[PDB]
Amino acid sequence: SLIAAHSHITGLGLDENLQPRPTSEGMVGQLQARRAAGVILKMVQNGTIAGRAVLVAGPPSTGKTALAMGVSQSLGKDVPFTAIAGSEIFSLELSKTEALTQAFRKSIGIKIKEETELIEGEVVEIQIDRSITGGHKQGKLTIKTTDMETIYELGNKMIDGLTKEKVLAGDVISIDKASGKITKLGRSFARSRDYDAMGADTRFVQCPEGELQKRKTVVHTVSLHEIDVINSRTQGFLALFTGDTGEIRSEVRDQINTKVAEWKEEGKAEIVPGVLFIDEVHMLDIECFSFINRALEDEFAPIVMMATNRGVSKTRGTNYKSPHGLPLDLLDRSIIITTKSYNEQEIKTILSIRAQEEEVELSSDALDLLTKTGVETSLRYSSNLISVAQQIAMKRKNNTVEVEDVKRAYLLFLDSARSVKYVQENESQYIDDQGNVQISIA
Amino acid sequence: SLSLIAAHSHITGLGLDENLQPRPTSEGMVGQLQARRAAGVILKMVQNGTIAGRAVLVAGPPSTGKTALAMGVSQSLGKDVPFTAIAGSEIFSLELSKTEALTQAFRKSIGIKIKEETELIEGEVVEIQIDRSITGGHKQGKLTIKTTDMETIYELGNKMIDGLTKEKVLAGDVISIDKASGKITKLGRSFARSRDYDAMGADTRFVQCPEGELQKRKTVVHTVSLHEIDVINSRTQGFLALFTGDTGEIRSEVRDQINTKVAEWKEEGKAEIVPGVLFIDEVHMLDIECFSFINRALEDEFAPIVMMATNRGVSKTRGTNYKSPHGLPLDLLDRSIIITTKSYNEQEIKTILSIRAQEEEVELSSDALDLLTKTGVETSLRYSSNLISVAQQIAMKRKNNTVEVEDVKRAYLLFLDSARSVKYVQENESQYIDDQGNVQISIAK
Amino acid sequence: VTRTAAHTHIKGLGLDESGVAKRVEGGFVGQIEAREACGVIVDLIKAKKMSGRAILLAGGPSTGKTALALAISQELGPKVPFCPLVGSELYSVEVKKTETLMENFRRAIGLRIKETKEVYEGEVTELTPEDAENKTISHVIVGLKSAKGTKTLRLDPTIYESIQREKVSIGDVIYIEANTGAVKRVGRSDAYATEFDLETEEYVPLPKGEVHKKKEIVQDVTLHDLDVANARPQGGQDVISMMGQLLKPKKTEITEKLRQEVNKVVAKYIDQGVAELIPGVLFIDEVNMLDIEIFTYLNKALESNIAPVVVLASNRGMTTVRGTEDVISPHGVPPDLIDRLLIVRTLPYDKDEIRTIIERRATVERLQVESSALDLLATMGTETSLRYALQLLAPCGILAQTSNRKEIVVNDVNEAKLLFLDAKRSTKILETSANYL
Amino acid sequence: TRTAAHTHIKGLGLDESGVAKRVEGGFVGQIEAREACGVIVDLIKAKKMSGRAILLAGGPSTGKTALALAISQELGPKVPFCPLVGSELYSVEVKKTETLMENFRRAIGLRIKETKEVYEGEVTELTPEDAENPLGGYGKTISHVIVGLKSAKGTKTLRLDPTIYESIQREKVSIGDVIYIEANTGAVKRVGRSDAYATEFDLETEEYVPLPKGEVHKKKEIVQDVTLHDLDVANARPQGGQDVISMMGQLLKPKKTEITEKLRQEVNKVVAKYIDQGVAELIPGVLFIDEVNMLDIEIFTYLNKALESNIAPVVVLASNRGMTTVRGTEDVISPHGVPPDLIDRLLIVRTLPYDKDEIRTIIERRATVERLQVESSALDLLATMGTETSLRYALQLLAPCGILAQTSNRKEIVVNDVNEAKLLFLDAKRSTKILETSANYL
Amino acid sequence: PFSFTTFGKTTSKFTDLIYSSRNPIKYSLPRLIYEDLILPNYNNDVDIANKLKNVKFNIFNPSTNYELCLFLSKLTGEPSLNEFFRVSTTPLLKRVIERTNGPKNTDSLSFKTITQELLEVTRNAPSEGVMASLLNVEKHAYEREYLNCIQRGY
Ligand SMILES: Nc1ncnc2c1ncn2[C@@H]1O[C@H](COP(=O)(O)OP(=O)(O)O)[C@@H](O)[C@H]1O
Ligand SMILES: Nc1ncnc2c1ncn2[C@@H]1O[C@H](COP(=O)(O)OP(=O)(O)O)[C@@H](O)[C@H]1O
Ligand SMILES: Nc1ncnc2c1ncn2[C@@H]1O[C@H](COP(=O)(O)OP(=O)(O)O)[C@@H](O)[C@H]1O
Ligand SMILES: Nc1ncnc2c1ncn2[C@@H]1O[C@H](COP(=O)(O)OP(=O)(O)O)[C@@H](O)[C@H]1O
Repeated sequence: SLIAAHSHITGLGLDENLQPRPTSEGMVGQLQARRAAGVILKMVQNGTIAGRAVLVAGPPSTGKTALAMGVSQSLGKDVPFTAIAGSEIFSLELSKTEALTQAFRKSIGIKIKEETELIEGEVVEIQIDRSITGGHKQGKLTIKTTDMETIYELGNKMIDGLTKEKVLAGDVISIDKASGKITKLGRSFARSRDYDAMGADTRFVQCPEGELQKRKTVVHTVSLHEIDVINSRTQGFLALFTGDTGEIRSEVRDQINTKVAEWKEEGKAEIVPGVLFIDEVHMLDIECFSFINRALEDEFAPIVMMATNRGVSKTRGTNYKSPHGLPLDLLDRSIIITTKSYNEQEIKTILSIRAQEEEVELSSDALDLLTKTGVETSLRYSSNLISVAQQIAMKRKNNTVEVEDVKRAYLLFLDSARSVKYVQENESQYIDDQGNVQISIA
Repeated sequence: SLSLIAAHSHITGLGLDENLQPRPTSEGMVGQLQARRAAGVILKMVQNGTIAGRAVLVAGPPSTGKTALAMGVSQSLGKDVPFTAIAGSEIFSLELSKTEALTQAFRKSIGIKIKEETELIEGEVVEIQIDRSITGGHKQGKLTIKTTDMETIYELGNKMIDGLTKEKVLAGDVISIDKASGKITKLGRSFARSRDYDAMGADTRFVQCPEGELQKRKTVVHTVSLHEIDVINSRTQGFLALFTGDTGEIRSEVRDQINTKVAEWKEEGKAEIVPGVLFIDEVHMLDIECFSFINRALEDEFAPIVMMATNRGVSKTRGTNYKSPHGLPLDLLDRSIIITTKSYNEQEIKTILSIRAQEEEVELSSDALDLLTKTGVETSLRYSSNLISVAQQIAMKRKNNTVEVEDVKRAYLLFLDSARSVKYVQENESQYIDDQGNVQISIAK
Repeated sequence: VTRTAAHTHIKGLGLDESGVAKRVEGGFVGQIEAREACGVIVDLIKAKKMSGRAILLAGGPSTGKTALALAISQELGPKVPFCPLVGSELYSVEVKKTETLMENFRRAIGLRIKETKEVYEGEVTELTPEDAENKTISHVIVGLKSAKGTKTLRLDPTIYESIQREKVSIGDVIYIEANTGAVKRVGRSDAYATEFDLETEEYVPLPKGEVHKKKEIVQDVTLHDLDVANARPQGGQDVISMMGQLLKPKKTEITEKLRQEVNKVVAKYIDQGVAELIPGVLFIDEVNMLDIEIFTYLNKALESNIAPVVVLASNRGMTTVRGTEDVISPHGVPPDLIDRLLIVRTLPYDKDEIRTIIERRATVERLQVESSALDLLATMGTETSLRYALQLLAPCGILAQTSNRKEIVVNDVNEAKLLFLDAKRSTKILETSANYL
Repeated sequence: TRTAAHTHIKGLGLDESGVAKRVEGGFVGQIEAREACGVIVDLIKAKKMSGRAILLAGGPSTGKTALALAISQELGPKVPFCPLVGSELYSVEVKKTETLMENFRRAIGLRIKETKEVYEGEVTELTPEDAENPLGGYGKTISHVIVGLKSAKGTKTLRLDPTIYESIQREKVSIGDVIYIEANTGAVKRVGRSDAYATEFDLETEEYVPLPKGEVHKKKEIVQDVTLHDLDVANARPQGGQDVISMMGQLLKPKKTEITEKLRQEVNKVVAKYIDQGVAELIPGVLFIDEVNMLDIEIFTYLNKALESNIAPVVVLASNRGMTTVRGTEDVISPHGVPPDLIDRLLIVRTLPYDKDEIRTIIERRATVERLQVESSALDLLATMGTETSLRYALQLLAPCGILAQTSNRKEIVVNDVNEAKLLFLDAKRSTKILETSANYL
Repeated sequence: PFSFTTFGKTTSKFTDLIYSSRNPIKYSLPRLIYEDLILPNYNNDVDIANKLKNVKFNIFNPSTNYELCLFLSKLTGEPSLNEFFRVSTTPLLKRVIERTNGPKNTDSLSFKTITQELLEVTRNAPSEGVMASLLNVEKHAYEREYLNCIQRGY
């Protein structure tokens, strides 16, 4: 795949004692926030506690989103992690409470156990009786391994799956009875009578041995929102992909809650929880905060992770100001993890980790100047400059990246403060806030 | 024949010479010689069709003739060139975004030309002899097509049998068949076969039997705009959306494919691109989003010439809170060349009023023309032009053909202008409803 | 007996043939100048020549602007279309406001088509479908029968398919229109009523007239009737479905192309002499509620070749234009639009013409009022307002009725004045009290 | 030929492993911005990094969009380029976040290499050969069909499947047509009738195509270039349902639906799986957002979230404002109308204004592109015009100068004509001057 | 579900079963409304005005608007010029049912979009092909989630 800004985190970097190493699993520093995120991770992994809101806060360029994706990598497989931002809630066909409930029900999971039969053998013959218009389809199949030969009756769906991936006689196919899979593993006869129409060159396979039917048990994970859309209308599976799930009624929700409770009590299904991550939470409206306040207190509610980089500011939809942009009743239900800005050693280690991941070799002096530039203006600026210094170095036909390359990169590409100082000196050149400008030279 | 006399019906085009020099009064346009010369230059760069995406803005005070000059440009442009005259209020729609509304206007103002070659056989069917194939493939037919002049017998394939059975055609039904393309129509039932059947059908139509030669040859030129191709290629049955107006935000891949294959169609030469003029009347009534999209959307090769009209001075731009010249941002005035119109003296007012009198068949006396000229230079041109017709009706009610000074005086007395209405309401403010919703309805306190 | 609304008493402008205004005629009293102005306007509309004319009526509340619009409406007659309209109706949630304005513009232009209606009534005696293949019936010979005689018809395959749609057998009274082709089954005949003692067949008697009946009609349609006829997002407007379609069609923005094509077809039909064009009047009451965007589209659309005469009415003074912040203007009309307009002023009233109004509305609503009661009602109308007196005519008649009297006396007027309060007295009560009246 | 204030821009014109020339590729000046765009173009062509944003800062009429066009032309036609205004994201059918994300998917390109072994040609005979021992109760027991295909320089007789005859009668295939049968899927495609077999001389409506060239058995490799957004909009819509709601939606208006992330995730997974086989190649493409000061704060937060994502490409942003309020925020003053966190994410490339000789060379370059001949005295007058007025006013005056030269029957542009064009078309600044002078609403 | 129905219930060789479910809510309309406003009549004008608005003044009528029909037959590529008048005057779901059309003129402005090319490719195509498996992922999600054997919840 491609390389992204958070690709260096491969876990969270904590021990069994919930104690973070100075640098482990691609993460360096932030010891208290890492320990708190590990505590919340273990609290999710226990699973018996539900509907607890955790709010990550700190300055920008600190690692709140890095901590969230670290929790996501350490969360393990088959556990949902819905990572949305604050502005996906606002929609034209969904209400805010409905979009939030859809997010909540996406974030929680159901692990369903099923029983499945495995049939694999050579095909002796296929007889298919289709109607005159091709609507009704029925027929018989005669599959065979070396020990016994059995004849099965076919339905409509199996015959339709047989037409695609055209199955001649003497084709070793695998039948999954529950999932309805047809998997032609190969052809085993290699008949002399070969049709000039057909272009298949399927590989030669050994004849299967053993018993024909094999029972296996499989587990698959499906969220509550997927079953809600599935049971909402007839063609719910298409609305799962096209997103045309317009305001599912509450009766569907009550009946699926009772149904998944019944599936839990039978041992058929298991409910695992998840983490719902909101990024830039302050972008939400006050009614979203009230619905989050009254929807965290439900039985099926995930561990909501909340991120903001903002101090005391105006809460949207209201005329006042509140800490973190969140009202006090939501801050009552939320435990706050704080984060702290870095020193020069942590910024140097961050840039070294970034350069080691980005397949860029740097010298010591180039790393020192990158550390100084990162501690001067911002860490993200130097992390971006590694790329253009790499590209300048390969344009200069040298493998390493030198101090002159990063100096040319610093001269070529601007940061925030320098662009501010260039705008302020040349205020007549750019369009002002009052829409006044001078485009003429003289 | 449906069209009536409008306020701008006298204008038949720009009154230019062959050297782009305006006559003093030609084709209904009086004065505005610098403005008419600039509009003629714009007309010539349209007719050359080598420059794409120019923005020209027409600025002037009210009742000066920016709209008049624009529709004069339209009349001098002629037919088979697209011309789209919309107001700025038509952009704001509920199911279509504003940006897509401007894209629809831009692609409604540019089109391509397509030539046809038709070999039509229009005639009344006498008999349909079917030669039934035993296998059923390649069914043969013996059509007996017949106009008033001649009749002959044709050979038919299986698919034309299928076409004449998928729409029911019988003896005495007027049809036309093209030889080259195989198109089938059914014009209806011939008038000679109207008395056979006592009660007509629900769909049955009566058409005249054709005259002259059976097989006729004709070439047709078709001008399709790019927006019509955008509508057609979007949906399976998209020709209804050309007329209901439900298009629904045609995606960019469709327009990109249409642009690239119109380009290679021009390469192989079946079509020729005909540029046009988009006239955004009252462009000050637009959001800043519309202005930004107008700036960035004029740099494509398939962009028409945009003509905009404004009577606004240094006012605020809609969607912002700062005042700008002409009600337009400085980015739009950067990519603009301004045609500036100026007000008229008494002679130009007299000639325009005389033209509008000759247009509405009103015969004006000289003293009444002078009185209307004085009322025009005092209040406005359009008040006097509206006074002409009601003065005619007053004169006709007095059993007279021409208008005198007394009919114009009575028309001035009965109907009020803006200034007299302003003074008449500023004198009595108690009777009218204020800004604060206060009124005195009692006639005696 | 007929119901009486607010404007039932006014029948027309009451003008002479010479254009002068009689003082008391047509349900009007006073207001001679605005009546003569509207008479010149209706002569302009009857001239059938110009397009896009506009007139604004200016004056205070309860001065008779909507009375003048209704007088214009009756003076033009039922032949000329009229589309009275409130300025608030343009703001719609299905389609944009400018398209609703243009829809009303097309609604105020009408046609006249002369057509004949020939029909066949009676009982199916015979129904012989002749095949003449070339599985497909060439024609069907159907004989009808009524009390005045019988008549045989020759019918196409489509009328035969419509007959099989209606489940017509032998002995059913049908309906066949020759031009349209509508087949309607009235029911089984009366002579076939005793074949069974009980069955679902509705037995209608035989028609007493001739089988074949021909008469001519005139079809008053508008242009907008045509544009909504041939622009359906979901088609099938012809088929009679008592239960509606499964998808509700939404009002859509009808393009300029369909307007041009409808104009071309209408011009083709007029040039054949089939159809006659009758331009009408679009009346927009309370124009001061129009947004500035509607004012801009109105500025554009008053220059079309097919636009009707537009009548606007307003009562405001120096007022901010709706949608603006700092644009004061007379009557809420922006100054660019007011150049195209012809403003006719409407005056207030005094005591004597208020009295003639009140006795006219007493005469129309057929309550007998005493003379001193009329003087009290006129004085009270001059003091409170006119419409308070107009609305307290009828409770005075009610209180006279409950006292078994037909003539309203003064005591009924004071009783209605004590029971029912005007705006000023209720505002005086409103100001003194503190706990929300 | 048609000019639209561009197409003198023919690439950046960077010299190989070096700085750019002063006057090259239709570019004049802007040396440092051209070097920065060359480094950016090399970084895109290196095909490693994702989610990198570049902001162009400059005054009006300075060559930002010309620089983006030069980037697009240097990348090539196979690299996608999606130009976009900031006003196009505001949709009334769908939420703005979905519009931005589908533009992100539209900027990504995919090239797929595939092979096709096909048979096509004019048909000579179709004989449904009946089987020996022809069962009982059914007539016409086909054992195989023999289809004789002929083309240019080759003719082949074929022994097909018994089942393909149903497609033969389904598409109405008779003797005298040209068909199209593939080796693997086994489906006919009746292209039309051959020109030689135009037996119905008088009246026919069949399509007539020439007899196909080459052998009947041609196996070729075909490349297909498609965006990821086309894959998403093809997966989301019903793909041939043959049901009442699928044809109901196919005949109705294609309303834009909010595509869920799940479909995007399966599309990305299967795309990466076929990347692993080597049968496809993913090419990233530059996305251009014009006047990004016009975007709302919600769009910037989703832009942040999309930039931290995996598959999102390089996005080039442009802004002319210098110190303005971010739209949707009431009192957040930030450089270029971009919030400081997004400002920290991107790299800023500034573009200096021009000089008199640079304006003169630009004017004469567009004059040679417009194919007009101009006197050097009139060229110097246009250079002084571009200094005293704006540059685009001097650029848009050339075509009326050409028209006024053509009406005097001379190809040269001479100073009286450009004086006439100045008198005819006022400047923006002189229109503001007559605006302030006039007191009649002008 | 609760059957909100009134029907033929037994109060207690073959016994025939006939569908007789009805809504207990009964909307009563007088005969005057139906026979005067909906059905044709001699004093009614419904059939006359309906023909005049649907056939006589249709803009797709080839008898009076042949130029527009030929224009749209150039654009769409219909082989028959009465297709536009037939399409504009049919109920939409009846238009859905009667839609099966394969001949089209090749000299037309109707186009085959990249998505339509890909749809024609995946009309019928097996597994192990790149161009079909990149576009059949809904069926892959249906097959891999064991979703044909999930029990009904609601
Ligand atoms: N402890 C850490 N480990 C790894 N990366 C980090 C750490 N702290 C910060 N970063 C990097 O700093 C950048 C800013 O972190 P992020 O949380 O994404 O934004 P912000 O801190 O502004 O909310 C990220 O790109 C991240 O890779
Ligand atoms: N050049 C002209 N020649 C003839 N009549 C004109 C001219 N300019 C304006 N008019 C008259 O002005 C009236 C409308 O002018 P208009 O175009 O609305 O002015 P503006 O462009 O200021 O809005 C028309 O009745 C028309 O007769
Ligand atoms: N000149 C008049 N003669 C008779 N009745 C009048 C006259 N003017 C107004 N009226 C009556 O006054 C009533 C209200 O007038 P209306 O038109 O509603 O006032 P406005 O002009 O404020 O709308 C109408 O029912 C009308 O009958
Ligand atoms: N360096 C340059 N060389 C040649 N032409 C240029 C240069 N910079 C700008 N132009 C031309 O100036 C005109 C306007 O520039 P434009 O790119 O629209 O400015 P902006 O970057 O503000 O959008 C364009 O036609 C462009 O070709």
